[PDB]
Amino acid sequence: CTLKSFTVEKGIYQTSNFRVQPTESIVRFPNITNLCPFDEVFNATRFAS
Amino acid sequence: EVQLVESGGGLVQPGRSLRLSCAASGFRFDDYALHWVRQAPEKGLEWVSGISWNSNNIGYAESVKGRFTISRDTAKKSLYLQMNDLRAEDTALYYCVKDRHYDSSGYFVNGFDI
Ligand SMILES: *[C@@H]1O[C@H](CO)[C@@H](O[C@@H]2O[C@H](CO)[C@@H](O[C@@H]3O[C@H](CO)[C@@H](O)[C@H](O[C@H]4O[C@H](CO)[C@@H](O)[C@H](O)[C@@H]4O)[C@@H]3O)[C@H](O)[C@H]2NC(C)=O)[C@H](O)[C@H]1NC(C)=O
Repeated sequence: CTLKSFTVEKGIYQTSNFRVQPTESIVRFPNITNLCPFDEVFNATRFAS
Repeated sequence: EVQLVESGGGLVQPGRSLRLSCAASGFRFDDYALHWVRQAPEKGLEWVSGISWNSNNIGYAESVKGRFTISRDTAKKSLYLQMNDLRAEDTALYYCVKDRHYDSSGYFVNGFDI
């Protein structure tokens, strides 16, 4: 099926790659460390007028 | 760390006034209510006076009204109690109080923490 026929002659033939290999997905990123100061504005004792 | 330190107490004579101070550390002062409580020997506890962040609301007990005055300054980070015409009932262990809701009372969340 890589020569696209049903009869092949004597000799050596250089075929292709038709086998299918399953794959996964992965992702990596640095360490989240420097958070924003949301507590000071959302958890303040007194809010301005 | 949160501490409240009281100073200025001592022994006085009738007709003589004194100055109490409440210096504290470890928390921001400009948004908290502060109050005074005294502890005389073996008669429970009773309230003296209080203050809030804006100091617009100031209250005294009627038994002690007219001869105390509470004051506070942010720059010096301390609470002040002014006495006038000290009498016999004044003999007690005075406590300095901080609130948790920047106001005197009435709100759902209020309480004496330190
Ligand atoms: C403003 O302040 C309030 C109150 O301080 C805050 O709400 C609190 O957030 C914390 C965030 O951790 C909550 O704590 C969690 O509580 C649940 C149960 O309610 C627990 O299951 C959680 O346990 C996990 O995390 C632990 C580490 O803390 C792990 O050891 C554990 O194994 C679990 O993985 C966790 O303790 C807390 O319940 C709330 N409280 C209220 C009343 O909502 C709010 O987030 C602050 N707002 C801002 C914007 O910061």
